[PDB]
Amino acid sequence: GRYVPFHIQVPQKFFAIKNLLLLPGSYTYEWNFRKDVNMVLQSSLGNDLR
Amino acid sequence: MTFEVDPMDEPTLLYVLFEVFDVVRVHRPHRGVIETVYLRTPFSA
Amino acid sequence: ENHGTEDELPNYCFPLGGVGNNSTYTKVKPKTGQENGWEKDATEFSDKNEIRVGNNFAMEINLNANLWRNFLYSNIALYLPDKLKYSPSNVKISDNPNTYDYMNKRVVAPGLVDCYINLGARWSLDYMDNVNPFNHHRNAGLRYRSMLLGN
Amino acid sequence: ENHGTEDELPNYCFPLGGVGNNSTYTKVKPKTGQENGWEKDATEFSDKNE
Amino acid sequence: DIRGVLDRGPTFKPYSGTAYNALAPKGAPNPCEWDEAATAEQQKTHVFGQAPYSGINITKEGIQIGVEGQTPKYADKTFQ
Amino acid sequence: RQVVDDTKYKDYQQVGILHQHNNSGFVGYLAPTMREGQAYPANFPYPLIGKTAVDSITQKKFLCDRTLWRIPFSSNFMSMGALTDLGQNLLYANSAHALD
Repeated sequence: GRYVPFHIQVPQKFFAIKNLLLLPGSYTYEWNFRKDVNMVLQSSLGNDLR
Repeated sequence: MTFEVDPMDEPTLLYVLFEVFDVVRVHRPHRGVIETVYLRTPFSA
Repeated sequence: ENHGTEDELPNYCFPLGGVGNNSTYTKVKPKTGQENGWEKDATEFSDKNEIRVGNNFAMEINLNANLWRNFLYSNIALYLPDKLKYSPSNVKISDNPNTYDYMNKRVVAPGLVDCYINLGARWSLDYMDNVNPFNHHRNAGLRYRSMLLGN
Repeated sequence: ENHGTEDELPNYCFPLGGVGNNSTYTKVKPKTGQENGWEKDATEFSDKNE
Repeated sequence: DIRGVLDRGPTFKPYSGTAYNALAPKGAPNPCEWDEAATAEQQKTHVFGQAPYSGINITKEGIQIGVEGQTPKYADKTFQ
Repeated sequence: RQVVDDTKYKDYQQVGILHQHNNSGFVGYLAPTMREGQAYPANFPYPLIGKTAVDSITQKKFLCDRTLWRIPFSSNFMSMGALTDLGQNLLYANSAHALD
C-alpha cells in the first residue's frame, strides 16, 4: 500500500563514533534528519516525488 | 592532471578521490568528559 | 511474492494457412479510353480467384496470466485445508478422509487463490501457515529418494 | 527428469472482440396491462442489435 | 527506532500488468449501447450484447429463474 | 501486507466469493471447469494503490521454519563454555528447586 505506518531501526554509520567504547558519565548525543522525499525515498524511474 | 573523455551531450561531474590518512585520537580524563584530536594528511584542516 | 507479470505486448494465435477464410473474385482489366471503365478478364486467368480483404483471422491470449493462474492452483490452492473444500457434484468419494482417494477427489474453489492475491506484498497464505509445506510435490529431496526407487 | 505437466486448470484463447459470431436481435417492449402481450420497436432503437 | 506514517501517493504501482479483467482482450470493450447516426437529429441506439444465462421463461416481471412451490420466481435485478 | 479498513472506511460492503466476477467469461464458476459467462466490468478487489486508494490497516507476521526456539540457561546468554556458568552456581546446583 501507498499509506504505511512504519517502524524502522537506524544505525550510526560514522566511523569515529561507531567503533568507540564509552566509559562512565553523562553525554549530549544530537543528530539531524532529512524529510525531503527525493532523498529519503527512492523510486524506480527516478521521478520527482515532491 | 589531464583526463581525456568521451563527448557527453549533458553536464557530468569528474569524481576524484584523493586517498589520504584520516585518523582520530580519543581521550576521556574524568567522568563525563571527552576530548578528541583530529589529523588528516595530505589536506590539513 | 506477488509482483505481477510482463503483459506489455498482446499475444496472438492464427490459422494453419496464416490467412484464414477467403471469398472468390473474378479479374477485371481497365478500358483505357475511359477514366473509369472495366472489362472482365477471363483470358489465361481463372474465374475462381481467392482473396481475403483485411487482416488474417485471429484469437488473442495473455500467456503469463494463464501460467500464473495454473501455478497458484497447482502449488497452493489444491493444498488448502479440507474445511475449505467441497465434494464433487453427482460423484462418489471415500467414507474415510485419511485416504488418497478422498484427497484426490475433494474439490477446491479456484477463486480462493486468484492472480491478484496479496498483489505487491511478500506474504504466506494464512490457511497454508497451519499446513506442513514438506507434505508437497515440489519436495526435490523426497522426489529424488522416490526416483532412486523408480517409476 | 520427467515429473509430468502442471495442467489442472484449462487455458483458453478468445476472439479480438471477446465475443465472436453473433446474431441480430430486434428490441421489443411489453404491453403493460396484459400478462404476456408484447409490441415491436424500431423508434429510437436500431432494429439490428448484435 | 524511528516511527511515523508515510504516504507513497497515487503514482506508485508495485506490479506489472493489470489486476482487473486480466484474461480479457486489450481491444474488446465491455458490452455497450451507443446512438449511431441513421437519419432515415434521428440517431438510433445500437446494442452490442451477450446473453449467457438460460432461464425458464421471460415475462414483464423479468426472466424466471426458479419456483416458490406453485408461484414462479424471477431474477432480482439488483445483482442477477 | 496492507488490507482494507472497515473502521474509518465509510463506503465498505463485504462482497462474498459467490458473486466475485474479476475475469468473468474466461473461466469456470468456482470449479476447475471450462469457461462460463460474459465479459463485464470487474468488481473485486478494491484498489490499495492509485488515486482512489481505500483506507487500509497493516498486518505483520513472520515464519521461521526448520528451527527450535532457544533459551540458554546462562548469566549473560553467551557461549563461554559447554559447562554453563549458571549450572555451576552455589544457589542452583547445591540446592533443589521446582519449576512452574
